[PDB]
Amino acid sequence: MALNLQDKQAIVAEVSEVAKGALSAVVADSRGVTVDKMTELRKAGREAGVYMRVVRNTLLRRAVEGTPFECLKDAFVGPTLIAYSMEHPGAAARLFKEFAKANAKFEVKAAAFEGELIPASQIDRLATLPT
Amino acid sequence: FTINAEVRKEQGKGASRRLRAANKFPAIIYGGKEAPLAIELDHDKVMNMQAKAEFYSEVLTIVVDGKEIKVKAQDVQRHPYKPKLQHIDFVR
Amino acid sequence: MLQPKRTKFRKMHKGRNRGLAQGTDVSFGSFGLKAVGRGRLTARQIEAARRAMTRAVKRQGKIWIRVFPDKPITEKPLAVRMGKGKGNVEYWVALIQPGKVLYEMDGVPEELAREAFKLAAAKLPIKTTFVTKTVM
Amino acid sequence: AKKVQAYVKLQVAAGMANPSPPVGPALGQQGVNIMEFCKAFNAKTDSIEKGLPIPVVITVYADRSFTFVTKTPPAAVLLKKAAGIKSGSGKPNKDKVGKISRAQLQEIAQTKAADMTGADIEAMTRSIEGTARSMGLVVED
Amino acid sequence: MKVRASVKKLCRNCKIVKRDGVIRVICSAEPKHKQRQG
RNA sequence: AGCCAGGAUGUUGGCUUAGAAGCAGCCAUCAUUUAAAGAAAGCGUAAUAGCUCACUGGUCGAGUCGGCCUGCGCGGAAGA
Ligand SMILES: [Mg+2]
Ligand SMILES: [Mg+2]
Ligand SMILES: [Mg+2]
Ligand SMILES: [Mg+2]
Ligand SMILES: [Mg+2]
Ligand SMILES: [Mg+2]
Ligand SMILES: [Mg+2]
Ligand SMILES: [Mg+2]
Ligand SMILES: [Mg+2]
Ligand SMILES: [Mg+2]
Ligand SMILES: [Mg+2]
Ligand SMILES: [Mg+2]
Ligand SMILES: [Mg+2]
Repeated sequence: MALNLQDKQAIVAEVSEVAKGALSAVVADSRGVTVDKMTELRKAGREAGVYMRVVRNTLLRRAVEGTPFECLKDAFVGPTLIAYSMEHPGAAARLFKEFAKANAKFEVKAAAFEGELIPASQIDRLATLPT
Repeated sequence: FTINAEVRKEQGKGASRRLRAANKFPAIIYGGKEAPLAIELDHDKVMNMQAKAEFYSEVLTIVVDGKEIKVKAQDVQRHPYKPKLQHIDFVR
Repeated sequence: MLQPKRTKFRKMHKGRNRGLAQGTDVSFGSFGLKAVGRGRLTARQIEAARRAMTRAVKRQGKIWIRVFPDKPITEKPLAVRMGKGKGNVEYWVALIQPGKVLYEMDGVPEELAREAFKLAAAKLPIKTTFVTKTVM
Repeated sequence: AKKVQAYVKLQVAAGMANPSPPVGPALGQQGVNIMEFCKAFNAKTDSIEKGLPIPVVITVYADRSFTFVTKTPPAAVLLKKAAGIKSGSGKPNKDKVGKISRAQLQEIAQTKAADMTGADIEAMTRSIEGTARSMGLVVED
Repeated sequence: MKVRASVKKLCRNCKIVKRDGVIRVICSAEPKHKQRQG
């Protein structure tokens, strides 16, 4: 895996997205399908474009190095697979529920849909969002 | 592209082979109105140096007795079959 | 099977294959098969090693044969006593000293070159090695 | 929505009703009959076009018949009448077979958007353009 | 097995092992590739 | 290197309409959704399906696949 600079670019890119973001959502394919790939991510295309970097790399010190600088509560989320689905347009968008809705639609499991950070909450399926 | 190199004192068949059997090899620097200078230098460096294409084109600064002499590699003697150098002619 | 097209003399002295080779640098192609060992290559071995290369790389690429026989080897028949003349010329050989580039190749990948030269090297008596064209 | 029970995508030209040499045993491998791919198969086919291959989902259940929703015809079968040359592919890099531009394939791209996956039209445009790239038709951009 | 003087890794699952001084090549997939010596 | 994971909707793609369907042969060798995916390195099919690997994720978490230059060894190595 390429140099400390190349690696630094990846996280320093991820930290800048948290500065211009708000809501996030976990997703753990622990027996998904690529037929699912372009539902949870295809959604993000249907939002607008490529910018929505789901950056699946919550490793104990990888995205948790960027944690100290931005949102300290996500350190405990580390254990077991998580994807930091950083959003951009629309404060608290519909991208949170669709991971939980896709889970039923042929994806086996999805991290027990625990969630990330808006009111600093845990595992809660929440339809109450701005629409 | 900077190499430390010693001045030769013994020179001929006997010296050169003794030298090449000690991880070094004989080279020579010449050019301009000045006299030619025989130069003993390390093998394992210059072997790794020549892999780059810049070596046989760009200017090299050979360090001898403190003094840094600017040169280009004009001619070179490969060992017949083994991948290793015998001798280098440095033009100034 | 390679052979001189007419010569001055039919039969030649045995001689002594000594010293180092002269065709040492890879001149024409990008890659080459250099002779590490000493020995002699027959006309048959050269053709056999050429066919093994040519078939491995397929129609594509270009191959040179830097060596050529031009030394006739005599052999006395079976159940024949010594003397009563020099024997009859049976086969033609190129003397190979160490350092000699045998074959040269161009217009192929480095990965697929090395495997082509192994198949040739397996047909030759002499111990050989791969060499690349270095710029000066 | 249910998981993998017994669904497979497989049938030649949709005009060819009841294929025995082309497919035969495969569609009649399970409990579903050979007659099902003839009467019900040409119901949806006759709306769009015949002499055209088109796929369909074969989610077999223990009842008798199966539920299904048809999708879309694939890339290069559409790039016959659209492309020009029947022989799609031959020796492209060594010998370029044909060529197609962006204007046609971009226009052809969006007509399958009911089935196709993507963000914008320009997103799937370079995909369904690219479907030409790979027929020896180095895209005339 | 084969007892050739030049044993080598024929397929991917073939594996070289030195048992009691002799070099052997043991395989999971094809028992044909099982070969000793050399 | 290990471990529950992912590793596509059209591609039955044209082709010699008997099929080549990611993988007989042709060549191209798409680009989207994006953590990632070659329109594919191998297995398996009349061809599909299917199972692996490339890659990408999360765990345990530290040194590690490979090539020349060589010093000594090993097999190759059976006779009255
Ligand atoms: Mg002298
Ligand atoms: Mg003198
Ligand atoms: Mg002497
Ligand atoms: Mg001058
Ligand atoms: Mg003599
Ligand atoms: Mg001579
Ligand atoms: Mg000469
Ligand atoms: Mg007698
Ligand atoms: Mg024993
Ligand atoms: Mg013993
Ligand atoms: Mg024996
Ligand atoms: Mg015995
Ligand atoms: Mg005896």
